[PDB]
Amino acid sequence: PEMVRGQVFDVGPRYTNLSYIGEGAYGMVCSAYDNLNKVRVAIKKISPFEHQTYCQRTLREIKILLRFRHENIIGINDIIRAPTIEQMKDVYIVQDLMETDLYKLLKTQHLSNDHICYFLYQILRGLKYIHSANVLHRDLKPSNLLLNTTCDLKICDFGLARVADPDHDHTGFLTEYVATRWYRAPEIMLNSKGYTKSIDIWSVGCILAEMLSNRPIFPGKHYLDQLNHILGILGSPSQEDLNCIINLKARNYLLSLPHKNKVPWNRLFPNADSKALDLLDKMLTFNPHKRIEVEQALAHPYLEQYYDPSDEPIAEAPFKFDMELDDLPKEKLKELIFEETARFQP
Ligand SMILES: *[C@H]1CC(=O)[C@@H](O)[C@@H](O)CC/C=C/c2cc(O)cc(O)c2C(=O)O[C@@H](C)C1
Repeated sequence: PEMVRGQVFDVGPRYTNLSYIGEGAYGMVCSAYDNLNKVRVAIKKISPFEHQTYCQRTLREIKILLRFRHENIIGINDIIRAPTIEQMKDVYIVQDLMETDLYKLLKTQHLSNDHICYFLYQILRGLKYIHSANVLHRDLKPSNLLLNTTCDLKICDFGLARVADPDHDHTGFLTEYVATRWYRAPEIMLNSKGYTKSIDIWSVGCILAEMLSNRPIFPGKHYLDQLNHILGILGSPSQEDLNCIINLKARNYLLSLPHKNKVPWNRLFPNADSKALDLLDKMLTFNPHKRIEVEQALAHPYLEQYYDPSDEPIAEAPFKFDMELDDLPKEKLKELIFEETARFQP
């Protein structure tokens, strides 16, 4: 097999002329020339089979992406693996080759208001499709937002996704860990398992803020610090919002804090479009029941140049319940991954 950085990257002969482009969660990512479609592609190598949790994440993404088809979600073009379960050690997922991602872009590039609006529209258009399938992405962040050379935007990585379950979302204080710290909604730390759609809207609000200033708006230094940054900008929650938190440990923690004033968005972002800040405020609302939903966000005046509900499609076949992947040993999950990837074999 061809080798990259001393590691097996066994994708031939269809995919040739390999170049290393970064790291995925269970392996490296390369670009490669697709000799059938005569275009270069991205290929991520996955090596999950020694751990049940890795197999779960891999199966999850494959099942979701083989059902999804949407312009703002990066799909699966091909899956490469050995012809037998016995020989299958790695799995390679082939996807469109993009130019960059929003994390890399925001390191050095200031966005015009027109770019911010177009990027946000595309994020919400893809998220509408995701949520219409009864799915939660649960790890939206700049490095999961890919851009091509004409600034078409696509959402990456469904390995952390879940089927929505709002009736079983309540839990205890300081126990849950959903999403990446800076993009994690306050209720994750207070009383939520991250099983409702409002978890994703919070992450999009964080991304919008970062597009406006090229800095993360809530840069917690560790898990427990994140709520400090959120409350330092939103200020103390209202009585009504606290009454919506029945869990005593969570509510009493908030009640034990000194009063904090809200910091006005236009003081944090004095050059921002005021319509953008109105939408930002609605996405970064403390109470998840009052937080704007994806279809409302698409209809907000900030996005009026793009909004077109008849061109904002929804999923044909929503996921009705979660895949019940837990308690499945890694051997059964390897079998399921093998079966789900069979459609790509010659
Ligand atoms: C999507 C997630 C990411 O893009 C991010 O996690 C990144 O750090 C992972 C490594 C690089 C991905 C990448 C890089 C370039 O230059 C072009 C691409 O198309 C991709 C890509 O498609 O990444 C997918 C596989 C993961």
